[PDB]
Amino acid sequence: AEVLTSEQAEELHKHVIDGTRVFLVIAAIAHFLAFTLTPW
Amino acid sequence: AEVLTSEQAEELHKHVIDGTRVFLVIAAIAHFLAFTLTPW
Amino acid sequence: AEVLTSEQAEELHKHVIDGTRVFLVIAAIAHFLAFTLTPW
Amino acid sequence: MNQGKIWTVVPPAFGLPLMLGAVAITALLVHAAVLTHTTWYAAFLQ
Amino acid sequence: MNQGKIWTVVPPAFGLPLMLGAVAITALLVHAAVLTHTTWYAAFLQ
Amino acid sequence: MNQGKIWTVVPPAFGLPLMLGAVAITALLVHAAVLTHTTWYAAFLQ
Ligand code: BCL
Ligand code: BCL
Ligand code: BCL
Ligand code: BCL
Ligand code: BCL
Ligand code: BCL
Ligand code: BCL
Ligand SMILES: CC(C)=C/C=C/C(C)=C/C=C/C(C)=C/C=C/C(=C/C=C/C=C(C)/C=C/C=C(C)/C=C/C=C(\C)CCCC(C)(C)O[C@@H]1O[C@H](CO)[C@@H](O)[C@H](O)[C@H]1O)CO
Ligand SMILES: CC(C)=C/C=C/C(C)=C/C=C/C(C)=C/C=C/C(=C/C=C/C=C(C)/C=C/C=C(C)/C=C/C=C(\C)CCCC(C)(C)O[C@@H]1O[C@H](CO)[C@@H](O)[C@H](O)[C@H]1O)CO
Ligand SMILES: CC(C)=C/C=C/C(C)=C/C=C/C(C)=C/C=C/C(=C/C=C/C=C(C)/C=C/C=C(C)/C=C/C=C(\C)CCCC(C)(C)O[C@@H]1O[C@H](CO)[C@@H](O)[C@H](O)[C@H]1O)CO
Repeated sequence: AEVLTSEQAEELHKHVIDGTRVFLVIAAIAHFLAFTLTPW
Repeated sequence: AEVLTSEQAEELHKHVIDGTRVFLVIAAIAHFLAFTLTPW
Repeated sequence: AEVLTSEQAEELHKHVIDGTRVFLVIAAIAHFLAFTLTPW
Repeated sequence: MNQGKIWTVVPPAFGLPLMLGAVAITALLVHAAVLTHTTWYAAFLQ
Repeated sequence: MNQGKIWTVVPPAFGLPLMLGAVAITALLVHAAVLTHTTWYAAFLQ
Repeated sequence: MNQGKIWTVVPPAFGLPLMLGAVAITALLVHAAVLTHTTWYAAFLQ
C-alpha cells in the first residue's frame, strides 16, 4: 500500500482503538480469572 | 515511502518526541513502583 | 534513497559526528559512574 | 488515541499486520515465560 | 529533539516502525534478563 | 570526521539506520556479556 489522507487515517485509527479495548477488556477477564484461581 | 521536506520532518519529530516522553514518564512510574515493592 | 552530492554528504556527516560525541560523552559518564560504584 | 495520523506516515497495509503480529508474538512469549518459571502452570497441564 | 531533520534522510515509513520495534524488542530483552538473573521476579509469578 | 564523503557512495537512507542499529545491537551484547561473566551485575538486580 500507500499512506493515507489525514481523514482516512484518523478513521482507521478509530478501529485500531476498539480492537485494542476489546483486547484489553478480555485481558482483564483473563487476568482476573487468573488472579482468582491461582497462587499469583 | 520517501524522505520528507525539512518542514514536515521537523513536524513529525514533534510527535516522535512526545511519544518518547509519554514512554519515559510511564517508565518512571514503573521503575518507581518497582524500586518500591522490590529488593532492587 | 540515493547517494548524495559531495556537499550534502559532508553536511550530513557533521550530524553523524555530533550524534557520536553526544554518545561518547554520555558513555564516559556511564563508564565513570560504573568504575565508581563498582568492583571493576 | 491521539495518534491516528501515524497512518499518514506508515502504510497501514504493512503497519497493521505488524502491530497485530507483535501482539500475537508477545502473548506466546509471556506464556512461555510463566510456563517455565512456575510449577503451577505446568502443574495445570497435568 | 534537535534531530528532526533525520526524516529528510530516512523515510519515516520504514524508520519509525524501526524505532518502535526496537523499543518493543529491547523491553522484552530487559524483562528476559531480569527474569533469569533474579529469584524474585520468578518468585513473583508463584 | 574526515569520512563524510561516504554518503556519496552509500545511501544514508539505508546506511544511517544501519550504523545506529549496530550500535544498539552492540550495546545489548556488551550488557549481555558483562551480565553473564560477573556476579556483581546480576547481584545488582537482586
Ligand atoms: C500463563 C497463565 C495462565 C493463563 C492466563 C492468561 C492471561 C492472564 C491472559 C491469557 C491470554 C490468552 N490466553 Mg492464556 N493462560 C494460560 C494458558 C493458556 C492456554 C494453554 C493451553 O496453555 C491457552 C491456549 C491460552 C490461550 C490464551 C488466549 C485465548 C489469550 C491470548 C490471545 C492472543 O493474543 O493470541 C494471539 C496469538 C495467537 C497465536 C493467535 C493468532 C490467531 C489469529 C488467526 C492470528 C492473528 C494474525 C496476526 C499474526 C496478524 C494478522 C493481521 C491481519 C492480517 C491484518 N492460555 C495459563 C493457565 N492467558 C491473554 C488474553 O486474555 O488476551 C486478552 C491474557 O491476558
Ligand atoms: C522485570 C521487573 C518487573 C517489572 C518492572 C518494569 C519496569 C521497571 C518497566 C516495565 C515496563 C513494562 N512492563 Mg514490566 N515488570 C515486570 C513484569 C511484567 C509483566 C509480567 C506478566 O511479567 C508484564 C506483562 C509487564 C509489562 C510491561 C509493559 C506494560 C511495560 C513495557 C511496555 C513496552 O514497551 O512494551 C513494548 C513491547 C511489546 C511486546 C508491546 C507491543 C504492542 C504494540 C501493539 C506493538 C507496537 C508495534 C511495534 C512493533 C512497531 C509498530 C510501529 C507502527 C506500525 C508505526 N511487566 C517485573 C515484575 N516493567 C516498562 C514500562 O513501564 O515502559 C515505560 C518499564 O520501564
Ligand atoms: C553492565 C554494567 C552496568 C552498566 C554500565 C554501563 C556502561 C558502562 C554504559 C551503559 C550504557 C547504557 N546502559 Mg547500562 N549498565 C548496567 C545496567 C543497565 C540497565 C539494566 C536495567 O540492567 C539498563 C536498562 C541500562 C541502560 C543503558 C543505556 C541507557 C545506555 C546504552 C544506550 C544504548 O546505546 O542503547 C541503544 C539500544 C537500544 C535497545 C535503544 C534503542 C532505542 C531507540 C528508540 C532505537 C534506536 C533505533 C535504531 C535501531 C536505528 C534507527 C535509526 C533511525 C530510524 C534513522 N544499563 C550495568 C549495571 N551501561 C552505555 C551508555 O552510556 O551509552 C553511552 C555505556 O557506555
Ligand atoms: C499468572 C498471571 C500472570 C500474567 C499472565 C499473562 C499472560 C499469559 C498474558 C498477559 C497479558 C498482559 N499482561 Mg499479564 N500476567 C500477570 C500480571 C501482570 C502484570 C503485573 C506486573 O502484575 C502486568 C503489568 C501485566 C500486564 C500485561 C499486559 C501488558 C498484557 C495485556 C495487554 C492489554 O490488554 O493491554 C490492552 C492495551 C491497552 C489498553 C493499551 C494502552 C496504551 C497506553 C495508553 C500507553 C500508550 C503507549 C505507550 C507510550 C507505550 C508505547 C509502546 C511502543 C510500541 C514501544 N500483567 C501475572 C504475573 N499476562 C497478555 C499479553 O501480554 O498479551 C500479548 C497475555 O497473553
Ligand atoms: C500517552 C497517552 C495517550 C497515548 C499516547 C500513545 C503513544 C505515545 C503511543 C500510543 C500507542 C498505542 N496506543 Mg495510545 N495513547 C493514549 C490512549 C490510548 C488508548 C485509550 C486511552 O483508550 C488506547 C486503547 C490506546 C491504544 C494504543 C495502541 C493501539 C498502541 C500501542 C499500545 C501498547 O503497546 O501499549 C503498551 C502498554 C502499556 C505501556 C500499559 C500496559 C497495559 C496497562 C498499563 C495494563 C493492562 C492491564 C492488564 C489487563 C491487567 C494487569 C494486571 C496486573 C496487576 C498488572 N491508546 C493516550 C490518549 N499511544 C503506541 C503507538 O501507536 O505505536 C504504534 C505509541 O507509541
Ligand atoms: C527491577 C527493576 C530493574 C529494571 C527493569 C526494567 C524493565 C523491565 C524495563 C526497564 C526500562 C528501562 N530502564 Mg530499567 N530497571 C532497573 C534499573 C535501571 C537502570 C539502573 C542502572 O539503575 C537504568 C540505567 C535503567 C534504564 C532503563 C531505560 C534505558 C529503559 C526505559 C527507557 C525510557 O523510558 O527512556 C525514555 C527516553 C528518553 C527520555 C530518551 C532520552 C534521549 C537522550 C537525550 C539521549 C540522546 C540519545 C543518545 C545519543 C543515544 C543514541 C542511541 C542510538 C539509538 C544508539 N533502568 C532495575 C535494575 N527497566 C524499560 C525499557 O528498557 O524499555 C524498552 C523496560 O521495559
Ligand atoms: C563494568 C563496566 C564494563 C563496561 C561496560 C560497558 C557497557 C555496558 C557499554 C560499554 C560501552 C563501550 N565501552 Mg565499555 N565497559 C568497560 C570497560 C571498557 C574498556 C576497557 C578495555 O577498559 C573499553 C575499551 C571500553 C570501550 C567501550 C566503547 C567501545 C563503548 C562506548 C562507545 C563510545 O562511546 O564511543 C564513542 C565513539 C567514538 C568517539 C568514536 C571514535 C572513532 C575513532 C576516531 C576511530 C575511527 C574508527 C576506526 C577506524 C574503527 C572502524 C570501525 C569499523 C566500523 C569496523 N569499555 C567495563 C569492563 N561498556 C557501550 C557500548 O559499547 O555501546 C554500544 C555500552 O553500552
Ligand atoms: C519475557 C517477558 C516477561 C515479557 C513481558 C514484557 C512485556 C513488554 C510485555 C508487553 C505487553 C504489551 C505492551 C502488550 C500489548 C497490548 C496491546 C494489544 C493490542 C491489540 C490490538 C488489536 C487486537 C487491534 C485490533 C484492530 C483491528 C482488528 C482493526 C480493524 C480496522 C479495520 C477493520 C479498518 C476498517 C476500514 C475503514 C472503515 C477505516 O475504511 C477504509 O479506509 C481506507 C483509508 O483509511 C480507505 O483507503 C479504504 O477505501 C476504506 O475502506 C496494545 O499494544
Ligand atoms: C541485556 C540487557 C541488560 C540490556 C539492557 C541494555 C540497554 C542498552 C537498554 C536500553 C534502553 C533504551 C535506550 C531504551 C529506549 C527508550 C526509548 C523509547 C522510545 C519510545 C518512543 C515512542 C513510544 C514513540 C512514539 C511515537 C509515535 C506514536 C509517533 C507519532 C507520530 C505521528 C502520529 C505522526 C503524525 C503525522 C503528522 C501530523 C506529523 O503529519 C504528516 O506529515 C507527513 C510528512 O511529515 C506528510 O507527508 C503527511 O501528509 C502528514 O499527514 C528511546 O529511544
Ligand atoms: C562480546 C564483547 C565483549 C563485545 C565487545 C566488543 C566490541 C567490538 C565493542 C564495540 C564498541 C564500539 C566500537 C562501539 C561504538 C560506538 C559508536 C557509537 C555511535 C553513535 C552514533 C550516534 C548516536 C549517531 C547519531 C546521529 C544522528 C542522530 C544523525 C543526525 C543527522 C541528521 C538529523 C541529518 C540532518 C539533515 C541535514 C541537515 C544534513 O539535511 C538534508 O541533507 C540531504 C542530503 O545530505 C538532503 O537531500 C535533504 O534535502 C536535507 O534536508 C561509534 O561507532
